[PDB]
Amino acid sequence: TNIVTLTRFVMEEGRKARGTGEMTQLLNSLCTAVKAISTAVRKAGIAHLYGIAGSTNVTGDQVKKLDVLSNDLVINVLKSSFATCVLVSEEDKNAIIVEPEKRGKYVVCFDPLDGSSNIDCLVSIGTIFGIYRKNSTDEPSEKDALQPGRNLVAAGYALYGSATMLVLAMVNGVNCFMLDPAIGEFILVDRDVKIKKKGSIYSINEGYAKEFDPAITEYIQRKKFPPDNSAPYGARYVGSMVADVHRTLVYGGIFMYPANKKSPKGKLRLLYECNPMAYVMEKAGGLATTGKEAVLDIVPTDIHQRAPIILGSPEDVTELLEIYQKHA
Ligand SMILES: O=P(O)(O)OC[C@H]1O[C@](O)(CO)[C@@H](O)[C@@H]1O
Ligand SMILES: O=[P-]([O-])[O-]
Ligand SMILES: [Mg+2]
Ligand SMILES: [Mg+2]
Ligand SMILES: [Mg+2]
Ligand SMILES: [Mg+2]
Repeated sequence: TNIVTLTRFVMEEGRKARGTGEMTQLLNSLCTAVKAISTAVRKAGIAHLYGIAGSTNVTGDQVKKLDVLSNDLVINVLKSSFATCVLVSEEDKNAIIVEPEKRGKYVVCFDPLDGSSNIDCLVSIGTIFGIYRKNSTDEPSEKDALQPGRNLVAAGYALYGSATMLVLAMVNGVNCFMLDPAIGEFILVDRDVKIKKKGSIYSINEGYAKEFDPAITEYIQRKKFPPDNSAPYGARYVGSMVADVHRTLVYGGIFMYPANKKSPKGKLRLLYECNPMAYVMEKAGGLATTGKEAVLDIVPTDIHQRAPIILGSPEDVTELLEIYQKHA
């Protein structure tokens, strides 16, 4: 009878500081969309929600019916929250400017449904978000979303996995909240989560072996054939960034989506895929790099910009950074 809900938690975060409850309104609103997406996902084949919508998005994806439903849910709850002024979605070419009467201080970048290739085979999928404070007096505009991820004030993801989890990172740390399906509340289950300094799993799509740079190639060989006779790492690659990153957080190790000979900036999208996960990782004591610079320090010039990303346990990410340095 005294459960610790995400709302209560975020409210106390506010109690620790002072002023505005807009962040609590924002996150409460996003939680409502996450529950609606979870319920849809959990019955998607009955509801005939698998399959394509009818267009191609901004960064070349085939749009799925759950992309459209989840995007509409997230956009509508954030508008109604009175906490936001500019929205960037994977699914929309341009930033969305919130109408004057509903604007609040925050800028939200999100991927309303991530892990598209895994929808139809019932593998874990998720929602990713990052939240900035508007940094100016001028009329809110797309340029307000063009901040480096170091300026995030909150970020995280919803994982629609064997259970539904909301992982929320803010200035003082990372906390995990599980959706209780019976009462429709996210309940704190893991407090001040920290990643292991070194793990034993590496996560990458090795079907790109022919295109990898020499540093990634040498690192994967070292995971399979360690020069000190330690046990090889195990491999995992779910193929949904939210699921592979959440495993990396809770078990340690490393996740990689690097640059390659065909993709100089990788595949994943900086604003709403890479920066949120880099922020969660740094607040959990991990690292997130392109191989040459910190993801959170990149100043974007395009809301749909791509970036290479290597994240996870600090000793694992540092080992790969050393190999990039040695090759450089
Ligand atoms: O099939 P690939 O190229 O390994 O891409 C998988 C990546 O694509 C995404 O679905 C993004 O498009 C991520 O969730 C995942 O990490
Ligand atoms: O969010 P999508 O690129 O799987
Ligand atoms: Mg997509
Ligand atoms: Mg999309
Ligand atoms: Mg998506
Ligand atoms: Mg995506």
